[PDB]
This record gives sequence, structure tokens and C-alpha cells, in this order.
Amino acid sequence: FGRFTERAQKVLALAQEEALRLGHNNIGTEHILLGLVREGEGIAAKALQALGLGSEKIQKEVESLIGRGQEMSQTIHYTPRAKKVIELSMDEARKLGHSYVGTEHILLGLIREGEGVAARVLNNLGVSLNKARQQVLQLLGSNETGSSAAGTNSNANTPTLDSLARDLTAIAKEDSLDPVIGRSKEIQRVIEVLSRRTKNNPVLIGEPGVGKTAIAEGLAQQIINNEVPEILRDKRVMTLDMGTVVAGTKYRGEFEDRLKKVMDEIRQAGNIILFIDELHTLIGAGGAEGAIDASNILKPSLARGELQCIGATTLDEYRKYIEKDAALERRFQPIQVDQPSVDESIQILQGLRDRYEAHHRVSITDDAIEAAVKLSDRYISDRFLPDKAIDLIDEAGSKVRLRSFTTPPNLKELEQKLDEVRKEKDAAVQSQEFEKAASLRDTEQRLREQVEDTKKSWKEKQGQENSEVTVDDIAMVVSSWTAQTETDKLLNMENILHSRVIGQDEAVVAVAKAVRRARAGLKDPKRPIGSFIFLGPTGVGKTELARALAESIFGDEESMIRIDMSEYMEKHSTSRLVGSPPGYVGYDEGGQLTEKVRRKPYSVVLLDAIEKAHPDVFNILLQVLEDGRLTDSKGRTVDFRNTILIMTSNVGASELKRNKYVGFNVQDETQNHKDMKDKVMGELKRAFRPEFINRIDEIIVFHSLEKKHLTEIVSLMSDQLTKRLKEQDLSIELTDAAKAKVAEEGVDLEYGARPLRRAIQKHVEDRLSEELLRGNIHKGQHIVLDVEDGEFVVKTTA
Amino acid sequence: FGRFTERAQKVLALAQEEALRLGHNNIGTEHILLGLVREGEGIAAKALQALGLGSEKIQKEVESLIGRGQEMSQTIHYTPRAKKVIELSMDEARKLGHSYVGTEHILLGLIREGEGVAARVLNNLGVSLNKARQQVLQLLGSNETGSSAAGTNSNANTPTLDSLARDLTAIAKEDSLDPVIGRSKEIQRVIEVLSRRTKNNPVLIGEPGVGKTAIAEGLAQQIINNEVPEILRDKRVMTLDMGTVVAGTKYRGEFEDRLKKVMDEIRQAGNIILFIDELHTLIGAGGAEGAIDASNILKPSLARGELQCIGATTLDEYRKYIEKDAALERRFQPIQVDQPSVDESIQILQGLRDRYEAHHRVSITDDAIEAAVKLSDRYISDRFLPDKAIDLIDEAGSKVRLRSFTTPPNLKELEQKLDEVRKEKDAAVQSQEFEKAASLRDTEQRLREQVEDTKKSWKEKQGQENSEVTVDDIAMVVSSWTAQTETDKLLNMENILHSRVIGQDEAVVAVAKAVRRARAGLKDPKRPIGSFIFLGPTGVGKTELARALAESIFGDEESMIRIDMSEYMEKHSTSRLVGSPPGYVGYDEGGQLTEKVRRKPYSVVLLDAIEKAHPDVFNILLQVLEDGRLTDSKGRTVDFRNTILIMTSNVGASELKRNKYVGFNVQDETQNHKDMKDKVMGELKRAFRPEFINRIDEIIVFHSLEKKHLTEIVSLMSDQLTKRLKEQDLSIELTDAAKAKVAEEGVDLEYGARPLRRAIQKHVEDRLSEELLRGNIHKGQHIVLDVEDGEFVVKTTA
Repeated sequence: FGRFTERAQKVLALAQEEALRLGHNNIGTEHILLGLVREGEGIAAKALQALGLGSEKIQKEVESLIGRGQEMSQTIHYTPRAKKVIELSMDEARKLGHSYVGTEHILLGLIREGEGVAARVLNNLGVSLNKARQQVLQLLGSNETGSSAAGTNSNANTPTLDSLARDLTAIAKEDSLDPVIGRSKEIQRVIEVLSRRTKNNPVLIGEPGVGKTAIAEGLAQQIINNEVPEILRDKRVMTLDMGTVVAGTKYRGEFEDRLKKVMDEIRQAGNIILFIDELHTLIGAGGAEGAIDASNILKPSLARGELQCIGATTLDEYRKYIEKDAALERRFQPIQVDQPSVDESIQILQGLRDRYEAHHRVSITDDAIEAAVKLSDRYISDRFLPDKAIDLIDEAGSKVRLRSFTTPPNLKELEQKLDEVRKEKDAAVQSQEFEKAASLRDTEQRLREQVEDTKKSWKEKQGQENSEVTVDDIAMVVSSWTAQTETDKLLNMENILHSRVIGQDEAVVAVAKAVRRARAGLKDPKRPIGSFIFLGPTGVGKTELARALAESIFGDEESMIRIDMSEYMEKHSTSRLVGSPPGYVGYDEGGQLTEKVRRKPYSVVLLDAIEKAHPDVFNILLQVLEDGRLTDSKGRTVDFRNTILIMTSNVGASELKRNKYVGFNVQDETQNHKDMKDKVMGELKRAFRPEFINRIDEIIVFHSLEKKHLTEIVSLMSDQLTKRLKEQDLSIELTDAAKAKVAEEGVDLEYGARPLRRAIQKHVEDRLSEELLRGNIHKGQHIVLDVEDGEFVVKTTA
Repeated sequence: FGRFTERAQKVLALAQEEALRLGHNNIGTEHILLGLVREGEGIAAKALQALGLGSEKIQKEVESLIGRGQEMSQTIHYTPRAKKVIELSMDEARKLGHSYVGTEHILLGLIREGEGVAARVLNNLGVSLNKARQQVLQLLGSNETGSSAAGTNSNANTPTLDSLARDLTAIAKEDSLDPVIGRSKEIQRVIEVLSRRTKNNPVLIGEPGVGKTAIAEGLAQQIINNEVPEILRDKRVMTLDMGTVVAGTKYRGEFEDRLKKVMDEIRQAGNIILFIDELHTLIGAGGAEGAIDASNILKPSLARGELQCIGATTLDEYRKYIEKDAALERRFQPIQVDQPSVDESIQILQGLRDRYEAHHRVSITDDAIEAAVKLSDRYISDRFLPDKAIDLIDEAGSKVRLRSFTTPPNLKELEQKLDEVRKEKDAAVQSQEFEKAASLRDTEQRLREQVEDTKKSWKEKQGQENSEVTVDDIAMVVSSWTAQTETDKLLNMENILHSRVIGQDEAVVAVAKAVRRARAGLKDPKRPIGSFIFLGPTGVGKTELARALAESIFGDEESMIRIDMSEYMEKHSTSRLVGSPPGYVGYDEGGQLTEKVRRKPYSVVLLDAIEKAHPDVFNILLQVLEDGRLTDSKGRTVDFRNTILIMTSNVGASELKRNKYVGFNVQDETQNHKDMKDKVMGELKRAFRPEFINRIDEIIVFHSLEKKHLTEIVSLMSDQLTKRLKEQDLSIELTDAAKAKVAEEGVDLEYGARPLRRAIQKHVEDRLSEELLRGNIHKGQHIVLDVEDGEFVVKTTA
């Protein structure tokens, strides 16, 4: 049961033998019984010889109940009873120690599943069924490692170590311990700081976020064996846990009483090491709130070395303890925690691939592992650098492991047939259709034997998916979050961003390429996907491209934040509402803006019209542009490494507002371009900061919307119109002639692709609706809005 | 309810046979007993044959208690005795499974309701009433499926699976489960993310609002059979429900203790799937407050995959757990939910329509299902895209079933007579009036038999309703909230808006058509029913139309919000001044505007004088106009597609206040009109945005009222006057001469139509009260306000 021990399987195959050997077509419980005793001296077999039930004695009974004569042994797979005995044994292996499933369990499970032919064999052969289930148990009903009695004791150590609580050493003396790949430098640094007699308390500060316990298992082992100072004379290691204390209680006072009590029993001092997990909760005080002020008791305890302890703390906690003092300042002392370096990360994963062989889709592929880490590091980007990886391995190590049984080569169809029959078949007999059920059954069951036969032919689709964990695989899971469903996005990025925005194609390919750079690596993993400013008169393609980025990269059209900076400039938005100064940065930092971007990680953040925002707004954005972090609410650091920052503006508005033509000029546009790329891009610097523009990755210039782009934007919008009416069954079209007429509203010198929505609204929505109401056009007929006189005419078509 | 099992009905008809056959005017309890035993082998029938209560034995007894000789069997319906036995058995079949009621329940129920002749027959034939009821019971074994007991494997599964809770698999192995229509793509996406050796936890994000459980029943079914990967062997599905834990528990500590214990038993790990409903509440992370931080225990539990889970949560929340870290970046992991596309919505509906033929109305029409959906989406609208519909289907799927009983040929009249008799009759017996009640009694009871006869002629009242649920039917019900009673609203919208606003009829016809377009389903389902700017001098018809729209569309005169934008000053915050300056965008977004529209979503929102606001307020309105949503207080998306948003303005005041008067012009009036539709529309641009106006749909220009618009509004006001005083029994009428003289105050450039109120008040209300007190006019007496000298002159009339 999961590659879980021979002894089970071994008793079982002898059943199949017995199946045909006396002639049983489904291998009954009588054959299972024989299987056990013919497996000779396994716990099942052995037991039966104890009960007095020899294989002979059993078989004599067996042949007299069924025995003869289904020697044809039709399919010979089990009887459902016999299938239960196996299902039972797995639980009987939980029941009688054995992770894996072997012989005791099968006889015990058999008794449990007493049933007909088995049951009658032993109760006829003068053996009580429970005397047998006993019998197997009392020979073996165990598997054991480490623990096993022999007697040892210590005295004063008793009251303390009893209480309360978990001991890492215990599980490591019984030893099921796995290292698990430390996180070494902490262990040394703890042991100087532990092996003191005043600040004999280590305090581990680090990413949590590595699994603190990896260091802990580190410590455990190293404090025992075998080079440790004489200060740490005859040490014992006990880990403390709040969780048992809080459970079974519901008032604070008892927890504190117990903490006082514990603090007393730790008096085995200079011979005891206490590990205090979740140290922060106990320390309390500080801030505007504590966390539980057990600290009062704990502080002298730490100083005394009775609670000579290791504190596992957090970012903030050290502040609220060295602030407390002086059995909390001359107690505590910090030391720096490790994690497995980005390449090392890859290796940790790899190490547990082979053990994901009960997950049977790892080990392999290397490239997938390497990828697991790397693709995640740059995009999603919602986690720290090592964790992401293994999860992908396993995810995809199931997505595709599913693709195994989704299609065989596509020989899933066999089973599909067996179904179609069954339906017909069954129901045919339920009406009957006696013999008219017959052939359906035969067609069904024809199918059935074939099905079970071809289900172990679908070991080929296992050899296909079931160790692979591919780059592609990994990529797919990263895409699940957000190779495979990332690189089509990468390779075609301009094309895909182009497919939603035609407004300044110049801009689209550039933006595309910047994302493709980050999203294909060689940029800081800390830094965002892209910082940008997109200039051009309002929504040239600008806003729309932010949308198109979301659409293309993430597979969701919108997963795109969007804030207008002109409302909290840090400049003029001091007193827009209020008569006194209170406001603008306080919203921006203090929670509002930052919380919103915190919700979607892979989010095109669009900060609108930053044109007359203060140089201060830019410093905040700058932290993203430099570090790729934002510092905000609840003391959280939000790692901007998956955001795509797009700030729009019309900062030197006038110069932007001179089209990128094409349909008017083709060379005044590239002279508006250079021109907007200086007066704009310098008003950009003048209202922002040059440092800002300097750590903005790219300053994209969009002019006024090309003369050119409009009927293509219109042909997406007018068609988006034609598509949203089709869902409830109305076919509308604006001809190319009518889509041309729609484009005319803005052709632009001072505006973007914004008036186009409105002109679709006027020329499509409004235009169809005044014709559907008047009965020119109807449901389930094609509505041609055409131009054939320089103005719209609503025509009807099939 | 309907569609019951035969066996009941079968025993009953044999009773009726005895009714006349032994001569009883009543199908009595004596006949029912005979009925049971003559129905032979029903459990009731069968039972009686055991105890010794053959048809013979019974009938011998029966004839000795009535038997003879009312062969004519007048009004052969049951005894009241028998009617009780039948009602009881029906519930005694609810009681002992058999929803559709049959024989067993009828004898069992008979004994329970053991009275009259029946009871005595068997207790005379040496069979106790319970000896018979026993007999039915011990031959009964009720009605059930999917269960019969024979035992299955367990061991470690015992403590865990008990606790806590629901087991989706169980009801699906009892095969009572209905799909329920997928909600399919989610289900695959969970198992990649599930069967997994790291990050084993799916987290379903999406619409709530789809019935999450539809996906869940999906999952259940596929996690059993059979393409799930061996990463998790055995595979058992356990649901964890917060609701069961909290019930009977009053303190937090106890709840946590139970969670701790459960989590420990969750040790069946790597084989067990845990369903965590409302996953966020437990995580207790993100924001300034959690929701209970069970997460501490839950996080390692999820990460180990011991409590690997499927989270049914919300869009944002999964993030606000990866925000907690680091067992949500190696535990939780998201996948995108499906709901039934608008057309698909219709199909889900249809699928359970035919079984709310249990309320016997629908059972179809298809077009009506479609109507439910389509009609709802644009008008009320108060709910998400599929939900509205079905409620309406069922609504009309009852509504109209009332209209049957009202219109047969109006054979309600039969019953109407039967009452009138009964009354007369009864009251006559209470005095006596013996034979003077008698003929009334006979007329009554005449009526009665006829009534019950024509009530089963009112199977035509079934044939009327029991599959009709038509377009119109649904529409009428959707209109009950808000085809049928929306299209008389649509067709005559202009007329209806005209009947309440006679103040700038030009404007009225335009608004009428725009609302009627949207309300005919001819606009995006992501946009309001109306966006507008109403330009015009003060309340020309502007305010009045907001009212008239409410009146025509919504079925109540006022279903109309009304907020003055001038309090949200923003850029006009020294250009008018206000008592309270600090808030303004915060005031609208943060609570005020948004809460009001949340109360009735179907509300004509009238934002007066919008020019007295910065362009920033307009962005929110633009977002309403575009998205059809507003994003506000308590993280709500309030779907604007209910509302008719109407924004008024006096923005280009000078042209607006240059009138448009029939009396002096009609060509300068339509050019004061034209003057206002351009110069106003450019003062509109400076106090708005072109972007604003571009997502606003139609800018309606009102002009100060003509000669002639006034005198019709006044004649409504004068009539509003005449109507509210008649209720209290006083008659006033203003002649046409007097309604004209009153109308003149609403003329200026500046005004529009509110001063009409003043002039009706002054010339009618105030004037009449100073004349009723005088003794000029009196009660009931019709008081004519006439003009006979260019001033009001009071004439008196009857």
C-alpha cells in the first residue's frame, strides 16, 4: 500500500494461485486464508500454525466450501471481501506498528473482515477467529526504531522536564531526525552566547522564512555531541511550548501561574538549556501594546541562567527587550541566521526529490529544479528565494502526474466505452431487455477486463509524466501563481501587449521588451519587474497598456492597481479638502495606497498623472526603483519584485501633445518625439526628481494617439461591442466603413485613445440601440452598421 | 405535497368502493379498513392478514357497525375521521421514509389515528390496534438507497474523521448528490495544487456568489475516481467546519483546544484531504485585525500536508496569508474560479426549473428562463448576474398561479356563492330559523359539493400555470421588484416621464429614450442605466425628472437619491464656502454617497450642481460610468446598472439663464437651446473633463421654461391641491384661468420650475385658507379659484 512491504503482497499472490488451483474465478477469502498459511512463516502464516491451522487442515475445509471448479479462473482478481481484507491490513498497519504493510496485518485484517469462506474455515477447524487475530498480533504487531525499554533515571531533572515540553534530543535519540540542511553559523554563535553565565541567553534574529527549526535541529545535535564548553556542563536540552499551556484553559492567570512554576523548576541551572520558541509573546511591553508580559518572571530567569535560553525572535522584538533592560539587555544578544543561497536553494529541493518518489514525479528534471527557483525569483516574487521552488516541483509533479491519467496516449477512450455500455446495459436490465442487457453487459465487461488490463498499460503514461518535473512543469505552476506558460508570454510579449493596445506601438514593443528582460532575468531580484513613466496626453495607449500587461503576463486582463497621484501629490494636495495642512503623505505611506498594491503582487501599478506631484512622491517610488521595496503600514516590508510600476504624466504636457502622426506626417512625429523627450522629460525631472527619472528604468514617450492606431483600437472596441452582445445572441457589426467613421472623434494632437471608448459608445451602442428599439434590426440577425454616404446607415444582413 | 406513491391512493379508492357498496354517504373508516385488506399485500394490507383481520373478518364487523344502506352514498368524500387518518399517514411517511406516501404508513397512520369504526373492527376481531401497527412496522423497512451496512476499513481514521464534520464523499457514496453543475475548471486546478508533497494546499479564489459547493461536489467526485496522482495514497476527504466548533462553546480557549486536538489527529497525513471552509477567518492575518489566529497551529499543519487543505475564501485573502508567511508560500496556493457565463446561467436555471414543477408552474418556459436572466441584468440588477433570474422564474412561477384561480371563467364565483349561503344559513341557525336556515343550508351544501367538484375542474388552473412561466411572466415579477410591466414602462416611458415633468419636454423625451435603451438590455452590463449631465438653469424639469423617472421605471414616485455636489467642493473650496471643509472625496467615497445607494441600488441618483467640485469627483463618477461599479466603504463593489445617475449643472449659467420662451421666441428659443448646448457644454468642460463627458452618456440641456410648460405643471399642482383636500372632504379647483395666473412665477431666465410650488401655495393654499376661515367658502363646497380680473376671484360652486 504505497510500496508498503512485501509480506502483504506475498500472502496475496498465493491467493491468486489458489484461485485457479481449486477453481475460483474471483479469489475468495478461502484462498486468502490459504495464501497466509502457504506463505509459511510470516506473521499470518505462523499464527495459523499456532492456532493449529496447517495449510492442509485449512485447504481440506476450503475445498469443501467452494473448492471446485472455476479453474478457468475468470479474470482472477479478488472477491470484494478479499479486497476489503487488504484495505483493512493497511489500517491494521497503522493498528499494529508498521508504516508499511505486512503479514500480521493481513491475518488481523482477515479476522476483522472475517467473512464467509475464510471465517468458516477457522471456526470449523476449531479455532476462534479472534484467537487468530490475537495470534498474529502476539508474534508481531510492531516495527521499532530507537525506543525500547531498559531503564535509566535522573532525579532533580524530573519536575522540570516533566511539565512541559517537547525535546528535540528525544526524537533524535529515538532518531527519526533529518538534519534538515542547516543553517550552521547560528549554532556556533548561539553556543558562545549560551555558554555564558550572565548573557547566557542566545537570541536568534533572522528570516523565519528558513524554518527556524532547521537551526534548532542543528543546535540539539551539537549541544549533545561532543565538543562543547565546560560552561555547558552536563546540559540537557528542553524546548518550551505555549500551545499545550493555552489548551484546556481560557483564563490568563493560570498560564502565568504555570509560567512562574516552570521558572522555579528550571533551578537545575548550569545543567539545563531551555529553548523558548515564540519568545516575543512572553516579552510584552513596548509599543502601544505588549504581547503578554511574562517577561517580568522571565527576565531574572534569563539572568540567573535557570532559564539559560535561546530566544527565537523577530524583526521588531529585539527593540522591545533591550528597551526593557537590564536582565533583558544584558541577557539578550543577537546573532545572524542563514538560509540556503539561491543556488543552494536548488540543491535542498533536489535532495527531497528522490523522497518525492512516493509522490512519484520527482527525482528529475534538474533544469526544472534550477527553474523552480529562478523563474519564481523574478516573477512571483511573493515569497523568499528558496521556498517557491520545491512547491513547483511537487505541483507540476502532480499537474502533469494528472496528465498521465488524463490522456494515456489518449487511450482513455476505452474506459469511456465501458461507461457508455454500463449505462445502457444496467438501465437496459432495469427495464429489461433481458438479452438486450446481455450484449450490453458483455460489451461492458469486455471493456472492464480490458480497462483494468490497460490501467496497468497506463504505466506508460507514468513513465511519461511520473518522474519528469520539467522546466515546463515548473513554469506552469509558476504561471498558476502568476518555460511552458511563461515563455510563450515572453517570446511573444510585444505581440501580446500589442493585441490589446495599438496606441503607440513604439511604446508597446519597448514595454514588452523591458518586462522580457526582467522576466528572463539579469536584473536585481529585489527590484520590480519594471519601473517606467508613460507620458503622452491621457491614455494614448498608456493606461490601456498597463491593462495589456496584466492581460499578457498573468492571463487576467486586470490584476493591475491604479492610483491617481494628483490627489496626494505631497505638493499642492495639502489643503484640497481641509483648510489646514493635514494629509497627503500620510495616506500614501500610512496604508491606503500601499495596502492596495499589497493585495495583488504581480500587479501593474499605475500611478496616474504624476506631472505635478512633489519630488517627495518620487522618493517613495524611488525605494522601489532602487531596492524594490516599499516601507509601509504595520512595519511590513513589501518586496516590490513583481509589481510593474507605470507612472503616467503630462508633465511638460504641450510637447507630448503633438502626435506621433502617421496619416498626417511621418517625420514631424519623430521631431515631436525628440522634443517631448526633452521639455517633457525635463519637466518630468523638475516636478519629480532627476534621481527619480534616473532610477526609473525607462521613460516611455507616447505622443498624441497615432492617426493610424485609432481605427485599430476602434476595431478592437467596436468588436468588443460586437462580442458582448453575441453572448446573449445578437450579431452586430460595424463595417470597416463604420469603424472608420467611429475613429474620427479623436485623431488627436492633445488627447489619447480615451475618446475612442466614447466614440464606440456613440457609434456602436447608441447607434444599434436606436435601431433595435425601432425594429430595423433584431435578435439573431446580423446588423450591419455601414457607411455608404459618409455617415452611418443601419443595414440588415443574415 | 404532490406526486405520492400509489399504495396510499390504492387503499383509499377501495374505501370509496365500500362507500357506496355497503351504503355509506361517507367513505368511512370502516371502508378504509376494508380498503387496506382488499388491497391485499400492501404493508398495511399484509399486516392485517397476519394478525387475523382478513377482508371477510373485517367486513363482518363493518356491517355490524354501519354497513347498510346509504347505497346512494350522497356526497361521497371521506369521513372527517378518514381525512385525519390520511393527513396523519402522509406525515407518518415523512416520519418513516416514503416521501411519496404508500400503504405501510397508512395502516401505521391508521393505528396512530386509531378511532371510529376502523379501530373497533380489529379490536373486536381479536387484534390490538398496536398488534396491527406493529405488524406493518416489522414488514416495513422504509425507503432508502445507498446504505445497507457491511463494514469498511479503518483504524487511525477513527479519532480524526469523527469530530467534525460533513463528508461530501458520504452523500456521494449514498449517491443522493446532484452534480451541482460545474464550476469545472477549478476542480482540476485543485488537484495539481493538492496531491503534491510540498504546498499541498489549494485555495479557491472567486465569486461567492457562484455557490462554492458546486465546485466542491465536483472535487468530491473526481478525488474518488480515479486520475488523481499517487502522492497521496488511500485518499480520504474530511470537511472542517467552524460552525460545529462554535456551537455549544462560549469561550475562545475551548475552541482552540479542540482545534489543537483535531490537528493532532490530522496525522493520517499525506493520505488525507482537509476542506477548510471560510479559510481566512482562521488565518487571522493582514489588515489591522485578523479574524481569529488559528493560523499558528494551522500553518505547519498545511505545510506538512497533514492538514493539506482546500480553501474556499475570497479574491484578496489568499495573499493576506502569504503576507503572514511562510506556510502560505509553501502551503496555500491559488487557482482561478469559474461561474456560469450569462447564457450558461440560464442553463443552470433550466436544469432545476423542471423540478420546481413541485410548485407546479415551471417546468419551463425556456424564453422565460432566458427572460429572468436577460431582463434582470439591466433592471434590478440588485444581485449578481445569475442569482436574480431563478428567483424571478420561481416568482412568476407562483404569481401567475394566483392569476389562474382569479381567472378561470371566474369560477371563483361558485365559492363566492357558497360563502354567502353559509353566512346567511349559519346566522339563521344561530337564531333558528330552522327551515329558514335549512334552505340556506341546502343552498350552501349544494354549493359545497359543486365547489369541490369545480375545484377538481381547477385542474385547468393547473393546466394554465404548470408550465407557463413566460417571458412576460418573469418580466412582471422582475418589474414587481423594479417584458410585461417593464415594456409598458418602456414603450410609454416618454409619455410617463412627460406626465410628471411637463417642464422642458425636449429633455424628457431624450431621457426617456436613453433609460429605455439601457432598460431594454442594449448597453453594457458593466455600466449604469443612465449617466447624464443635465445642464440648465435651476430645476427646469431637472430635479422633477429624477422624480418622474423613479415614478415611471421603479414603480414608486420616489426611488430617487439626491446629493448636492457643491458640498464636495474640492477645487471650489474658496469659491462658495461651506460650514464643514475637511473631507470631500473622503465624504463621498468613505461613506455618504455610497451607503445611500447601497440601501436601494435601484435609485435615481441626482447629483446636483456638479461644477462645484474638482475634476477628481468626476473620476469616481467616470468609474461608475465605465465599470458599472463603484469601489467604496467596507470593500464593496456596488454595481451601478440599477441606478440612473443624473448630474445637474448650471455650469454655463449665462446661457442657461437666457431662457427659452415660447412667448417671445421659438427660434431664438431653439437657439437659446442651441446656445446652451455649446457654450454651456464648454463651461461643462472647464468644470468637468472631456474624459468625464466621454464616459457620461448624453449631456441633456434644459433651458428655462417656456410659456407653456409651466401652466401644465401648475395644473398638476392645482390638482395635487384638489386631491389632498378631498380626502378630508374639501373641494377646491383652480380654473384653467387660475392655473395659468399661478404658472407665471416660474418664468425667469434664472428659474425653471421650483417657484411653481410657491405660486400654487400663495395663490391656492394660503388664499383658500384665508377664505375658509372668512366664511366665503365651506366644507364639501367646491371652491373655484378663477381669474375674472387678471387676479384671483373666488367663485363658489357645488
